[PDB]
Amino acid sequence: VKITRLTTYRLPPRWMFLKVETDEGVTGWGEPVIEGRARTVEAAVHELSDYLIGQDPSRINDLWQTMYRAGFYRGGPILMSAIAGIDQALWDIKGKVLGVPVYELLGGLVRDKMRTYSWVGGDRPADVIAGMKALQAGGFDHFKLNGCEEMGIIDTSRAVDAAVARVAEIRSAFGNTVEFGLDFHGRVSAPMAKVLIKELEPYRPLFIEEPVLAEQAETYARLAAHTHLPIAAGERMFSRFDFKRVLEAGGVSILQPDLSHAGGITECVKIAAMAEAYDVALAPHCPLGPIALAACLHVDFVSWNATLQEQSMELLDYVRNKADFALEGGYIRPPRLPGLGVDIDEALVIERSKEAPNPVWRHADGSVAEWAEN
Amino acid sequence: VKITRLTTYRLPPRWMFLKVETDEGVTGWGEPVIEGRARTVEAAVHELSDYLIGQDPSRINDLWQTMYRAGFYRGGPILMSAIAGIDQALWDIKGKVLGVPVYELLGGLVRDKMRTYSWVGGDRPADVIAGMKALQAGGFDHFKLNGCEEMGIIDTSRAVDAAVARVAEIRSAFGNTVEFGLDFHGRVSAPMAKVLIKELEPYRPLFIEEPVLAEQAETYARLAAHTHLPIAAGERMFSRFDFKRVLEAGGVSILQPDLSHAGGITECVKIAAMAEAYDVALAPHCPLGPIALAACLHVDFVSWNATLQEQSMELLDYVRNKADFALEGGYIRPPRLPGLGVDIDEALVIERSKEAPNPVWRHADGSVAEWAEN
Amino acid sequence: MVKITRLTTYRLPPRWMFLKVETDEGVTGWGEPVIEGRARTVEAAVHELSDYLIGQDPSRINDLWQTMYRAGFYRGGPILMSAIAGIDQALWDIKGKVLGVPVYELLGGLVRDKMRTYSWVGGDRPADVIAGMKALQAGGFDHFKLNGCEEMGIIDTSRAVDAAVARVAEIRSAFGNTVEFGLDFHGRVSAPMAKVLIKELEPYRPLFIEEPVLAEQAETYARLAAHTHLPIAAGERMFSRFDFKRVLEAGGVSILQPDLSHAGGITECVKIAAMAEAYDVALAPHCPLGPIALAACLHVDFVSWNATLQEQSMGAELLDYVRNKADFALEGGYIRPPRLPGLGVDIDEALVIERSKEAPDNPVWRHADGSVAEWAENL
Amino acid sequence: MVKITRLTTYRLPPRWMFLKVETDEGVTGWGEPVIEGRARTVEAAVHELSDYLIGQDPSRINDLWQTMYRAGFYRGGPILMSAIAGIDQALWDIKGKVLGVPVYELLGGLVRDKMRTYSWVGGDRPADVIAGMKALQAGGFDHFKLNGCEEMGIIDTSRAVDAAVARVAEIRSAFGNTVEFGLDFHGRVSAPMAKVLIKELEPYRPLFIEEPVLAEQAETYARLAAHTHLPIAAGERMFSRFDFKRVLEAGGVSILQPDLSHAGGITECVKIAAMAEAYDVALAPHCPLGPIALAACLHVDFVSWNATLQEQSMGAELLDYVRNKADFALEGGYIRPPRLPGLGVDIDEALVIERSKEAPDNPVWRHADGSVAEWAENL
Ligand SMILES: [Cl-]
Ligand SMILES: [Cl-]
Ligand SMILES: [Cl-]
Ligand SMILES: [Cl-]
Ligand SMILES: [Mg+2]
Ligand SMILES: [Mg+2]
Ligand SMILES: [Mg+2]
Ligand SMILES: [Mg+2]
Repeated sequence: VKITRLTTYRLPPRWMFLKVETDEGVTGWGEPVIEGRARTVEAAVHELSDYLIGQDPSRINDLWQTMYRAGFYRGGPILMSAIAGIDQALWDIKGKVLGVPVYELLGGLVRDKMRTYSWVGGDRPADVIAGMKALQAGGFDHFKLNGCEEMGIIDTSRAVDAAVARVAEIRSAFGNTVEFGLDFHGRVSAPMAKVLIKELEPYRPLFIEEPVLAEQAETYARLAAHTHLPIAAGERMFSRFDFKRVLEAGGVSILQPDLSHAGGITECVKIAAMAEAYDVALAPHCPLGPIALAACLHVDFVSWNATLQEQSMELLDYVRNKADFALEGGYIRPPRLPGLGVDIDEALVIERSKEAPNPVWRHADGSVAEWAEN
Repeated sequence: VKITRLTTYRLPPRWMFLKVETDEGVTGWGEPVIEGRARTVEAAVHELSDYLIGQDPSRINDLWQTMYRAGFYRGGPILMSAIAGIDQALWDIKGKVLGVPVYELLGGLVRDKMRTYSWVGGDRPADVIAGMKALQAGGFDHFKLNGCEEMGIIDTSRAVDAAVARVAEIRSAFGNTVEFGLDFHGRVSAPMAKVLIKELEPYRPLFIEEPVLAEQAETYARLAAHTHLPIAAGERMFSRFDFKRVLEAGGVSILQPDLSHAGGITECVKIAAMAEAYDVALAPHCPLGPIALAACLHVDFVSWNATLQEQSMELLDYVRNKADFALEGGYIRPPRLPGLGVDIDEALVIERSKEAPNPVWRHADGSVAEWAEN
Repeated sequence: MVKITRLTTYRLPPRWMFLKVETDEGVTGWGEPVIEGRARTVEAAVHELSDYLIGQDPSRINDLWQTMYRAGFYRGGPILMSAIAGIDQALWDIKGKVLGVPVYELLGGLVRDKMRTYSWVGGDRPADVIAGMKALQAGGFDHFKLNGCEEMGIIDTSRAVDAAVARVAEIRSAFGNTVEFGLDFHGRVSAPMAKVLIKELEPYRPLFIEEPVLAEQAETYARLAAHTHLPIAAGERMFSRFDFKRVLEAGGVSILQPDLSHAGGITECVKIAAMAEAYDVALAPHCPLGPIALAACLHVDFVSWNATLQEQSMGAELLDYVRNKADFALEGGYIRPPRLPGLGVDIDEALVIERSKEAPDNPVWRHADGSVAEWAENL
Repeated sequence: MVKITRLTTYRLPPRWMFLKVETDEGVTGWGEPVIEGRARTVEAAVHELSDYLIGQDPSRINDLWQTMYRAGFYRGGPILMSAIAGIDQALWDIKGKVLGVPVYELLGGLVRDKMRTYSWVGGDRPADVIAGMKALQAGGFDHFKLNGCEEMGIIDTSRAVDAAVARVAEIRSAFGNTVEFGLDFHGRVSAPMAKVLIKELEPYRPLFIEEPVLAEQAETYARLAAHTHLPIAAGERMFSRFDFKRVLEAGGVSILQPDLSHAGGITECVKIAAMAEAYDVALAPHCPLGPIALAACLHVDFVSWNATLQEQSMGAELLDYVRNKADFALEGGYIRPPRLPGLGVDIDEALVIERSKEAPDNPVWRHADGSVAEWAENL
């Protein structure tokens, strides 16, 4: 069995799918993070395919290590994202060849179902409430909201108060019936960080995600020593050494490794087991497509320390087996089909790739602002 | 091109200007810190001019290093202040020779405008409010006030309460509409430090500047671990090693390097870039004259991590290009003219130097009190 | 305002990539990213970063650097920082030509008059290395860099330690203390064999041991250095200032070697050099093989007081795309400051284009057991 | 109350500055700031600090010391602490004369009967150094200080390491373990060459290695000391007690050498010596060349139990402005306690004035590459 071809497909949202074909006619699918540097990531995939074409896809460990360390410097945001997509597809192949879901190869189930939380948006606080009340009747009680009331940076007491007032209004609609985490995207100024966290404390969010962009992991420990609220982080980390430093410093209660960024299944299973050695909950980050979500589920269903799973609900378009990702009580069931358990509509992928379409945010003073999402 | 002459000029407030002349007729201006030891600083300048006369002013790096390390022990408060003034003038020369503002030589703009805050005084709390309300209609919303209600030391609960009552009355006049930082000048006793900071917390100042005079940088970290309020410091630091120790200990959210004290542009650009490596905002300290303010602006407009700029508004007297330092919305624009962007009235400098004029504060017990400002 | 119009890349024969940034006032800057091994990815990175550049004023290098670094994506890494490094070199080249001066003049002027260089010497046998060293020595050189291992492969046996030492011993016998050499091991020593190799190399007094192991933790270098009197050199695998700070905070590295074509260019490397000054370390920039990036290195050396040595690769081959070859001539192992405005390279653009037409494109080395060896410069 | 009337400074020929503090009861004290290299700045500092002194009671030395140190300006630094040191010496001189006793009597009395001295020996060649050492040895000396390097310049090569060692080796052969010598390197060793030089000096057993490198971080000394059995001496570049505490907290310095003319005078140096006692360190004050400041050193030695050695520079030249020369005579390398009230110096004021009329006024040394070398005592 040998790898024959790699193809990438840019798709209408901020998605890229890749397809690994083999001489046995077994096809794997992976999904890299691209938001922002789509053409670079695409080039990385095709450069790394030199190490794959005519190799046995079953040696995932060998292929992972070759891509990561054998031909270049160790990967950062671009290469680790490319390696992640390829890794996902090799696992898809392996599970298809052996006729079982990926979690079965990785020791089998450690749980029967997995708790999920959803991201909820809205321009007004009333809009956010409405969306949460909709998903609540659907069966959810765990949510993730943007902490930022408006677009920009939290600079002033006035900006802190407005952000807290929004959170207050949202909390008063539910009390302790629902849980929500707040993601600030690192868009809080260093002087405001501690006062904001303190002002949110009465309204008790489940976590605070990325209050600031840390240069040293000591600042998360310094922030956490001030608050009862759990600090969540991990989406901007790729190396195992990024995670180890964050975990050894402490101050991060909830770790959020992205499957599509941190080197894939091969690597995220290791990050999960490293997280166990510290007193830290695991909540794998994935708001991407269906291939990457499925990849996350396989890590969730083998790692005992995984507690919550992020999903963005769209990703039902390119998948034929939509019912496998149905949610009851805010819980997802294990993938059912061999490999990653996603039946990809290859034809609908091919046709929509034929059409191919992020701005710079700046402060008032004109200075460039650190990257966030929409 | 060669340096021909250095002249110092003592001026009516607590200011000294220096003037570096060249054989091409290109003149640079610098401004050292002197408050207090004016004759010593003046002597330092003229002793260091032995390393300058007949040298190419373009080798600022060489001249800086020669002054700092080649003929004596490494500088403290006096020599670093002298070096700072000379450094500013060599940068003024260089920018004049190449016909561009200083920030252009240092990589160009990282921002379009710079946020400023002003110092506001007043004997009564009502006077302080009035001055703030005046500048607010002018366009300001960021201020810096003395924390000390009266002249002396914060020793007692009665002294803490009076200082907090003053701050309370000021805050109630504005709410969260304006921001203000409190400068205590290190005039709080070590037992009172923590209770005062805690009592000010409801009224949420933007920062607390120099609550105590630290002997070890561990005490700022110990103070900051107790409070949500940001600790600002840096005006009493000269060496890069003073700043590094403060930054590595943590507990200082806002760094305040003085351009006219910490070795000038050559050195403060380095302090700025070092501050980036820690999670610390930069607010360069300058309440002096127009040459030093201009020098600060050039550091602000090249360093991404600079957030607020102190200005004392007088310094419009000796400058012919007053409109270049106009403030809209509490924002300053980049310097426009070559060099530092200050057109110095040399004649008005020369004539007012012909007339040349700080007391010891003591506690009740007779003991000498650590230096502060008026 | 002056506006950037176009970025163009040129893959060239000794696996180099040249970058050309054009402006609408006819002023052109040149940059050089290092591409070894991932040429197409870096090329794609350069063109994607150009989106933040076309139509913008090239004089705002700080703004543009920050925009490329943090605005549209996650920070840093070996691909993006190499791309940013090349753009940075060209932007500063523009700034110097506009203001009619070399880059070092903008960065505060000269801190020295000339810069000590050293070169890498090769050869399979010690006799060859000696001869090459003597050939350069007659031309005034007395500082050198060598590979620590005779051929490709990991040092994981006493036999391999002994053979590496014997080679170095024989090289040392021909010169005594009359020359200095550093030894680069490219991280190809097993962590069990590291301390014994280092110890066995002590009587032969190399100036440094560069990259003995690939350190996962920063404390690794500090533990090696506490065992030996020999200086440890590192830096080429570090891409952000914050990677450099960590290693400097741990101690154990005596000589820091930032790459100008990898660690974000002049803008970031002047800050790295400044950061290193607050530690007891010597600075010796890991300079890439090409001339544009060599020029970038020199500008950093001529403004950083703590810069002591400068690696370069001269033959007869580096000076082919450069018309002003005499500006980079060496006397007594020293290079003069760049003379022409900007980076100080007059680039033969017509040769660059000519040879970009004829340039084609990953050597993966494996241990005897079949597992991949971590990548080395030997490729 | 008794009032200070006047301060007067006197620049004198071997680049010394004497300070004279007068009172309205006719009691005069003498002090000595070290000025090397910034004479006019320190002179101006002394006269500006006099503003806090004129009209004040000289007996309140603690109040006055604190006033000069913290009241009117930012603290400390090499200029102000040297000026404060000179004023402190004179104030205590006043106090001792008023109470009719030596300074050590005020500071708790004698802790020893005599103080072990050592002297610096010079000479370009080892043969000269040996001869000078033998000349002092015949006079009962057995402890010495030498410069570690043959001439001015940085040790940055194996060749320079080897030559420095060979010199020390040859000096050691003439004596064996019969004499002790320390080696001062004045911070003129590159941080890569530091550990190898120190290691190569171990068989020749110097009593200490003084200032091998200029430590940016305090951890530098601790890292050097963990490699060697040789004691590291430091202290001359430290001006505040808090600089001393940091270095002592880091460890790695076995012998602390505070300068009495630089670190705030007697008032601060007795506290520095007290602070050092709580660490496993020997105290050996870096005494300046002049006699007034030498007297100040002795008073600290004769009250501090942890003071072990005392550096002095005797010919034939130190004793010129001192009338009571026999009070500072040496027997077997030992000095007796000062005998006269105050600091114990009878100052020939009329010679001081005479020679102050005829005294004129910065040697900047550069590396081969043209950059400035960090300042050394050799100037
Ligand atoms: Cl990467
Ligand atoms: Cl000073
Ligand atoms: Cl990257
Ligand atoms: Cl000083
Ligand atoms: Mg997030
Ligand atoms: Mg202040
Ligand atoms: Mg190398
Ligand atoms: Mg000495």
